[PDB]
Amino acid sequence: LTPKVQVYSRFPASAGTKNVLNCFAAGFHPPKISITLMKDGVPMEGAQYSDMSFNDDWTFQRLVHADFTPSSGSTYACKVEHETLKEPQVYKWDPEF
Amino acid sequence: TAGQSNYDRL
Amino acid sequence: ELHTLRYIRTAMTDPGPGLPWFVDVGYVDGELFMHYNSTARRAVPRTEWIAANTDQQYWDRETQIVQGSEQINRENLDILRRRYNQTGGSHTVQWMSGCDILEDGTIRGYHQAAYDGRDFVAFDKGTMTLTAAVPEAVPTKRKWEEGGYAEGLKQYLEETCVEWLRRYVEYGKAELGRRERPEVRVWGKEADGILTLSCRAHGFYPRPIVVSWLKDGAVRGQDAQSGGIVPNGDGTYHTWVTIDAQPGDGDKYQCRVEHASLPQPGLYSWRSGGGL
Repeated sequence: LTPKVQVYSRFPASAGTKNVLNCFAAGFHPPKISITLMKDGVPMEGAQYSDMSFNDDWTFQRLVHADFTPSSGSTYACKVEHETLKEPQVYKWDPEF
Repeated sequence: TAGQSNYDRL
Repeated sequence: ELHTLRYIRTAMTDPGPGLPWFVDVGYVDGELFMHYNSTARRAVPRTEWIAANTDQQYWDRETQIVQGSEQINRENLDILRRRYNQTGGSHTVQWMSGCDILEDGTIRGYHQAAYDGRDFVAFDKGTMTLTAAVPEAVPTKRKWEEGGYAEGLKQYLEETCVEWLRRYVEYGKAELGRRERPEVRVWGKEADGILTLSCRAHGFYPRPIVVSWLKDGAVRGQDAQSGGIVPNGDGTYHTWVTIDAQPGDGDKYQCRVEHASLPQPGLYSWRSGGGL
């Protein structure tokens, strides 16, 4: 099963203020998934895994969150690697969208 | 609360 | 008055790198309170209300039974691979047990398993027998009919978990009953002559939310596309709803957010702008 990924922030994005970058993937199988948060293509520091659950329809879910400060010019994205995707699916994070 | 470990045996 | 309890278990062959192969997670009304992993091998609390109302004797007793469940699910991966005739690779054993206390007071207890993300065995209370969904789940039914776990499991799903769930609701009545107001932001993006209006609600509690887009005061549910109620790292929730519009019509649109924290449904615009 292919994962349904959505990239979002904890608090509304504001320059020069601390925030949390969340990357949630759901509706996938097998449970093995490589979710990585990255700043300008380079992986982010303090990436923590807290979610390891499955829905009522047995489909797995995972949330990867890391502490960051949004800056203008730096592009934030989430790279998802799965054995059912073939090519890695990357989802861009927009502060004003 | 979770019961006995025997209920998970297949 | 609908209160739920769920204990989800996962036994893995390929976790893979660094990750634990076994994981036991507990829930009270969809909120995490019980945590266990094959690396640490300890059942630890996650919420402040559960730890303040339980002693270490409870957690020590909860650890050993899940440690036994870990060893039982360890051999389950090997037993099920023989029935299917598999050498190895990506294989998983799922388990979801618990009970639901409905508004009326009717007890709804469930106990079911799955192999490779597909229904394996499910326990029925009305028949008092373990139902086999796959032909490879038939030798499991033979073990259950010989051992007679059916009566012991029924007195657990109808009494043991139900009596404890009533206490769990009372222990975290202040936590579950608390309402968290969301931070709403209305955005817009221009692509190929189509203005995509976005609406994001930040950190709200409880989980149920209805975020709909409006055009000239009238709801447009069909044209709007939702991303679902996605969870945050602190326990709160997030939602993302987008709608397609004509360039120069952005301010005619309004984001309607109806939540338990708001006594009246919140109406937010792009130029207003949003929650602030």
